[PDB]
Amino acid sequence: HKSEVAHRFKDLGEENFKALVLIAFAQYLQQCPFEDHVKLVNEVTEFAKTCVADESAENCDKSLHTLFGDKLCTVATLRETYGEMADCCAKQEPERNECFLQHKDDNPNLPRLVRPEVDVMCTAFHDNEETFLKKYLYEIARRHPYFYAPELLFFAKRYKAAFTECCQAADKAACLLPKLDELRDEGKASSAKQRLKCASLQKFGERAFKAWAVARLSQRFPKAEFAEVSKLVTDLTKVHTECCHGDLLECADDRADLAKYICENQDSISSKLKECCEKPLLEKSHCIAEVENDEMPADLPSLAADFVESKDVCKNYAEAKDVFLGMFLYEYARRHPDYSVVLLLRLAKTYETTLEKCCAAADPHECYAKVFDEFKPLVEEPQNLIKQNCELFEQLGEYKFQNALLVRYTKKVPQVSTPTLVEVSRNLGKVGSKCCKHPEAKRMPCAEDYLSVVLNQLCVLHEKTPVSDRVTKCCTESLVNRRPCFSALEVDETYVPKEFNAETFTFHADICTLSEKERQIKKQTALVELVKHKPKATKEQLKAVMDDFAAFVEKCCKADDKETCFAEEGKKLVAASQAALG
Ligand SMILES: CCCCc1ccc(S(=O)(=O)Nc2ccc(NC(=O)CCC(=O)Nc3ccc(NS(=O)(=O)c4ccc(CCOC)cc4)c(C(=O)O)c3)cc2C(=O)O)cc1
Ligand SMILES: CCCCCCCCCCCCCC(=O)O
Ligand SMILES: CCCCCCCCCCCCCC(=O)O
Ligand SMILES: CCCCCCCCCCCCCC(=O)O
Repeated sequence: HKSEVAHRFKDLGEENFKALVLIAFAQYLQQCPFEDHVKLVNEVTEFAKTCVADESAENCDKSLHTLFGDKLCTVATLRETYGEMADCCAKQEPERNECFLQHKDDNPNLPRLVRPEVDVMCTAFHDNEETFLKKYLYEIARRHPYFYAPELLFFAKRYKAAFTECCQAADKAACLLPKLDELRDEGKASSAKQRLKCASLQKFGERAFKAWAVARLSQRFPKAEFAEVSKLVTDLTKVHTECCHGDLLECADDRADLAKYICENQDSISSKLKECCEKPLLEKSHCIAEVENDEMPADLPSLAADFVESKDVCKNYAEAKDVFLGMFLYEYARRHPDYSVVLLLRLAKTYETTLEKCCAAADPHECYAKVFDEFKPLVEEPQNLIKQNCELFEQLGEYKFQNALLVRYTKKVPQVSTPTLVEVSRNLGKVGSKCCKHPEAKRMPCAEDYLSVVLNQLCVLHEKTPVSDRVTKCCTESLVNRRPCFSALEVDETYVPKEFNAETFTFHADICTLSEKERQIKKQTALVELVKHKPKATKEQLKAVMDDFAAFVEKCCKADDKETCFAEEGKKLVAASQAALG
């Protein structure tokens, strides 16, 4: 194509082109104000329009990396604000773009993004919708410089749909706020998952990444042959490697090529890709990534014929260990879409460890004939935990389920700071909301997906404030041992009770006014502090203090003199609670 900027403008359309140009510049120039970014986007959009009219016009034959880099180097505040980043401008392409990628800031130290009042947001959305939605993209993109720009554009369209529906409703806050909370959580999980996949690829290598992708793709495309799944794994691994390097254009072209290959070979891959493959270039790969699991070939043989009974089990294994183990993963995964990827990797690691020992023996068959008996306890351990926790979640609800988790894990790791225990237990309860709603066959893959971000948040929050050797041990374990290590945590019986502080257990009239989330956090902070002060208190002793606390809040938020009630009845509650647990 003669003018790459014109080709992108025509394939994306004016609306998507402007949104992606704003995201790209916001991610590199994180300190510049919104209005300066609007000026850069208008100048780039107009230049792209002169190139769609006449592809031979001045600068239209330049690469998009050259045009983008040229515009970054016209920024007045470049050396003053970004320092070393202005030195990238003295270099030629491709070294200039490589230099700019290295100087992106993962923590730009910007103020917390404050959600305004609902009436204020709806009035701004009505008066200048165009600016309101571009300010969303600007504020999110500048805070997440490595979030894949077209993925951030999908979240932006869901953000618009929440205001379009809820600002016309009778109760605007009751409609909009649960939608903005769900979107905030899903956006943060998406940002964490994108970073996690790159960190795993770098810290554990290409071999481990490929085994995960074989298991995940075999569950999604069970009718595809092993050779087809293996090729898609190699292509997907290359796409992730170049996407993790950080260049938006190399990443986007890589994803489009893979989506085009999948859409040409649909009969060899899946019967669920017809609608995805008709969608435009921007949506196509995103649609394929979230495609429904295709039905597995009806009438499949037992895994014993190829992996236990056959005479060539150890001959096939020695010939190419990774290929044979990948075939076991493919065969096991396509039959079990209900399993987590890590459970499938544990079964393949168990099967690998077995063949390493048994293939050296004189009669290998006699040594590994009972290998499938070892898989039963590994499969049932996460299945029973999900059933037990989902039946507890159904009985208590998200908030009371979060409270049961707070008491349990404060007793296990009481050295972890109260904000980290509150934050992680609240998110663990949110895992129960998003995954216990799905049926049995969809719960373990969902739980694995959200626990991977929740447990990584716990590990990142813990290493900056390291307090528990056991949390450090579970965080530095292999990926298949992380969750089982945390499940193995014992109650810290040698913890010395924290000294009592009256200010901690003092409540005020503001708890009556606070939002549901801010009110819950206050009570959950006090609950963790109560458990740290009295770690040996039983569930019946803590339940009495929690019921007495609830009745106290019930009474003082109805009283005429609320400030006097919270002060007088609160002194009695704290003293009676200390005596009950003394
Ligand atoms: C089950 C667990 C799900 C939630 C979760 C997921 C992931 C984690 S984590 O692993 O600790 N990681 C993160 C933990 C925190 C963050 N947060 C940030 O970087 C702060 C910036 C940020 O994302 N802000 C944000 C982003 C989106 C939001 N939701 S929103 O509805 O889109 C929104 C955006 C903007 C406004 C208007 C502002 O007007 C001035 C109103 C609503 C909101 C919000 O509603 O307040 C806020 C990012 C990550 C990350 O993924 O890098 C923690 C919790
Ligand atoms: C989300 C941003 C990072 C992108 C990493 C590349 C992912 C490409 C997925 C293409 C779809 C293949 C099928 C599938 O993932 O199930
Ligand atoms: C394209 C196919 C290559 C990948 C095949 C997977 C082979 C290795 C599986 C070993 C068992 C899981 C443990 C691990 O390696 O992390
Ligand atoms: C030293 C003990 C002082 C008394 C502690 C009172 C605070 C307990 C808070 C418990 C909150 C449980 C949740 C709820 O009631 O909704």
